[PDB]
Amino acid sequence: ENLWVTVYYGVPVWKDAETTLFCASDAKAYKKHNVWATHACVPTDPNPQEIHLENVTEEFNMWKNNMVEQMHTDIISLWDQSLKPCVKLTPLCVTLQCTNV
Amino acid sequence: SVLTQSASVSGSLGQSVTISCTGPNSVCCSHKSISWYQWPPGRAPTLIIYEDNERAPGISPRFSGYKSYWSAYLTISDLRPEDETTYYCCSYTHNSGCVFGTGTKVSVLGQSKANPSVTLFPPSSEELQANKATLVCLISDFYPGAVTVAWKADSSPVKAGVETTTPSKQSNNKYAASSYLSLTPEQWKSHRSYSCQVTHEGSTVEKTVAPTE
Amino acid sequence: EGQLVQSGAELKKPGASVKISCKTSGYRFNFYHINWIRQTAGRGPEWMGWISPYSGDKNLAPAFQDRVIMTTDTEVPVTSFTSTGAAYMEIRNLKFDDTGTYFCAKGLLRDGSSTWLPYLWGQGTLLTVSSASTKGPSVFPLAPGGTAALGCLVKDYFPEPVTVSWNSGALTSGVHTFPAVLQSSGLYSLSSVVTVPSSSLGTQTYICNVNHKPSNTKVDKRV
Amino acid sequence: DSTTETFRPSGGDMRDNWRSELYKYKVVKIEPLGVAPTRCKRRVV
Amino acid sequence: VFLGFLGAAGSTMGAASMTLTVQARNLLSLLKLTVWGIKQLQARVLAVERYLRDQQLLGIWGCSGKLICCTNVPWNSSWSNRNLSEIWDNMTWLQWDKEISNYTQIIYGLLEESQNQQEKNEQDLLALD
Amino acid sequence: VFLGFLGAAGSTMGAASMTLTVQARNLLSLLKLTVWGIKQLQARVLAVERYLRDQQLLGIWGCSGKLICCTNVPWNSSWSNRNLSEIWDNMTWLQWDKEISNYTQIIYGLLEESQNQQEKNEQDLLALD
Ligand SMILES: *[C@@H]1O[C@H](CO)[C@@H](O[C@@H]2O[C@H](CO)[C@@H](O[C@@H]3O[C@H](CO[C@H]4O[C@H](CO[C@H]5O[C@H](CO)[C@@H](O)[C@H](O)[C@@H]5O)[C@@H](O)[C@H](O[C@H]5O[C@H](CO)[C@@H](O)[C@H](O)[C@@H]5O)[C@@H]4O)[C@@H](O)[C@H](O[C@H]4O[C@H](CO)[C@@H](O)[C@H](O)[C@@H]4O)[C@@H]3O)[C@H](O)[C@H]2NC(C)=O)[C@H](O)[C@H]1NC(C)=O
Ligand SMILES: *[C@@H]1O[C@H](CO)[C@@H](O[C@@H]2O[C@H](CO)[C@@H](O[C@@H]3O[C@H](CO)[C@@H](O)[C@H](O)[C@@H]3O)[C@H](O)[C@H]2NC(C)=O)[C@H](O)[C@H]1NC(C)=O
Ligand SMILES: *[C@@H]1O[C@H](CO)[C@@H](O)[C@H](O)[C@H]1NC(C)=O
Ligand SMILES: *[C@@H]1O[C@H](CO)[C@@H](O)[C@H](O)[C@H]1NC(C)=O
Repeated sequence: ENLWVTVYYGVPVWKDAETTLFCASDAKAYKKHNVWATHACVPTDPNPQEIHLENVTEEFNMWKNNMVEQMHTDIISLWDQSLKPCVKLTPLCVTLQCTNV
Repeated sequence: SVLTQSASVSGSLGQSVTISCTGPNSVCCSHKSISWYQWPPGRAPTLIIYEDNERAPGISPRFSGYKSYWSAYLTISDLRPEDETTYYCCSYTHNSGCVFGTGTKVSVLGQSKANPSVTLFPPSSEELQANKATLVCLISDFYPGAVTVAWKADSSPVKAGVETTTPSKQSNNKYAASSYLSLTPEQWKSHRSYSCQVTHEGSTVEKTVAPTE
Repeated sequence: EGQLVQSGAELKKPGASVKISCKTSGYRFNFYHINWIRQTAGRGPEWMGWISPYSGDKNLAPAFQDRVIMTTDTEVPVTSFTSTGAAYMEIRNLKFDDTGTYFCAKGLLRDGSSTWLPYLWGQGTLLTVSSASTKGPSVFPLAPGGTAALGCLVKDYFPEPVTVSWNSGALTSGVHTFPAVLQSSGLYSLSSVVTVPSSSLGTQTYICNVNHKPSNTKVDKRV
Repeated sequence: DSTTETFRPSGGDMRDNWRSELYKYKVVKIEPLGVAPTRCKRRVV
Repeated sequence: VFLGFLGAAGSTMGAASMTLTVQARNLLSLLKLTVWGIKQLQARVLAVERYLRDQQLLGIWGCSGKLICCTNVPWNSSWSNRNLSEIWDNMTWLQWDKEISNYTQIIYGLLEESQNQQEKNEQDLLALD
Repeated sequence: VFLGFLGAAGSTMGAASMTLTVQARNLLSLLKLTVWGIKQLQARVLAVERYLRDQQLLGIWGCSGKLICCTNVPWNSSWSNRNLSEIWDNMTWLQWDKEISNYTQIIYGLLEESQNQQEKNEQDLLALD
């Protein structure tokens, strides 16, 4: 009848949070340097583990999802990273005299 | 049912009372768990005790359980007016459904007396047209819960068309009952008065109606 | 902290079948057994069986093993920890001694030595088994410290039950409804009375609303 | 007056393309520290 | 019987308390200036930072080595009034953490002070002779 | 009675030894290439690096779980000649650390060798039967 608090380390408890995710893609080999795969994305594990959570019911909201906002800024930032070293056509703004084909 | 309870038990106000629950060894005690339920007639029951001592959530500490090898017991301490009702025990295991007991009616002694309320209604003009006639005698807020009703036609007993209900418990832990007297319109109009007499061991009350007024 | 609401009372002839429903809310329907218990005057309270909404395992008492069919629907989620559901019991080969009150009940714990133990009960469903036909009631007015009493008389109806309200449920204080009488003919009759101040004749109109769903009849009588 | 409904395509935002594949996913953090009451007590020794 | 990481998240607290090892394992395990490299390195530092914080709390509660540890703090009923069967056989750790998330900070403070800060001084005065 | 982080820095060693939990808690807890981001991330890695080093020493001294641990190393008088009352009721941890900072490295070496490297082999030979 005398109750006491006891600490448990490893209880299946989670809370909604937004963190910094990273990239992971299979080991595709090759021409290359495709903007998204980049020089190095963590290669996907040879076998992924999908663990079904029985009895669990979670609330979802694809419209307030922060994964979308992160992916958006990742595509944009990846684009600029690939344009920086390429040739800039500042002198190509010379006056053009064009005729039909 | 093979699970027998005490048919009746009584305890005084502010006191305690114990209900028993026993039966054959096939359906009793060891190798079995016992639960207790409060079950007022005409209403949904309430679980008070499960797995022996351990009482259901929110149950007052006034309730306690105890199980011997041959029988189980339920103890109600600090008796209240609301504790006066019917109680059932159950024998069960984890994989086997309930076996209900024979039932126990608990009476709480040492309670204050309640004066009977008697009301008699005559037949409606729409009812005399039908043409029938039924007198309705309603009784409420009396204690203890037992009445006897007698009808009279011009101060003389009636025996044809008398119907009386059993006593029933009110929400305020008093009791109520009703009685109906069916008559033909001739008997109703051919008498000077009709009477409903409600008799209690401490006091008899009489209510009278008359076709004249 | 959830409520179980069962289907309304029904009158059926002996030999027929009837299906009672039990809709749940306020808790995870999948996590608790649904028990079915009945109470008759001849046998008292009698446990019939339970069924698990999660696994579908059912356990029926031998007395109802051959006449009771228990089924459940899939839970409709509301929040992460609550949902709504529905359980059904179909009883066939009805007899006169099967007339009584039937209850569905939610189990006690998800795990332990008494998981299925009926803990949360519904309001009950009244089942009448009889060869007699349904009969609607006849409602009559009950003519009326400075206090008085008035009401409405419900005479000769079948079967049970009959519900009475006042002013479409606006009047609940001072209402006193009496149990029904069992006439020698086999028909029931009850009365309902309300206590009001005698001075309130110029400001209050009392309407008694009688509903007898077995006959699908409503009566609104002005006292 | 709700008599007829018209539907036109559009491309207001580029994020809607990502939501078409991230509708099923969600990020949560694991909090593995739980405190509960039991009939256990530490030994004073 | 293993279901996997967070498999018992919908089970009763008693059932989930049996597979705490499962959550314990998967709880920690020319220019590299790519957007992925900065994200990865910052993600790795975030993972070890959260792990060391929980292990820090277990340290100051004298429960470093164990997944289940008992304390001296009595269970104040204002936190939860539920009995043992109702807690461990009727609730999940999720809805439990929601019911007690309110008093968690107070409980953590009593957990570090009441025992291990008192226990260590009394341990020195006891083994003093 | 709590004064806060480092509150007992000017108190006697005995008084400060009572609130070691206070120092233990607050001891660990398009382009992100900003000067602040590089400083922050490098600062966070520095904090966990110092914490893990002290916890490493407690580990190799067999004192991982505790804030107060007793050892087998006897106190060589050449380090300090002061009696217990003079040390614990007349000195602060600051001026103590200054008086013994000279022999700290030697003491740390004896602390990892003398007991826990001897204790573990003798523990196996004792529980060997
Ligand atoms: C997700 O949530 C759900 C719901 O919350 C949860 O499901 C509950 O899980 C708990 C624990 O696992 C269950 O509680 C246990 O139930 C055990 C099963 O009950 C037995 O009895 C049934 C009736 O048997 C009679 O009838 C048959 C004819 O049908 C007859 O032949 C028999 O002889 C007997 O007379 C039976 O149908 C049932 O069978 C199922 O289970 C077995 C596995 O055991 C399976 O192989 C079958 O195919 C079938 O699916 C079963 O045999 C019960 O044994 C158990 O009691 C023992 O264990 C407890 C410890 O838990 C001991 O304390 C106790 O003393 C006993 O030794 C306990 O009662 C509960 O019933 C489930 N359903 C609910 C709560 O609705 C999931 O587990 C959750 N999962 C996750 C991952 O979170
Ligand atoms: C776009 O305009 C340019 C002019 O600036 C066109 O280039 C010229 O196209 C003509 C064809 O009409 C070429 O004529 C050929 O020249 C070669 C020279 O080796 C000769 O061998 C052939 O017999 C013929 O005369 C001309 O050479 C060429 N001029 C240059 C500088 O390349 C071009 O064709 C136009 N393209 C389109 C799609 O309009
Ligand atoms: C949690 O705590 C807040 C603030 O005291 C209170 O308003 C809320 O009702 C609580 N909810 C819980 C613990 O269920
Ligand atoms: C510390 O050690 C150095 C080198 O042995 C010595 O010169 C100095 O006097 C000492 N100071 C102390 C410990 O007070």
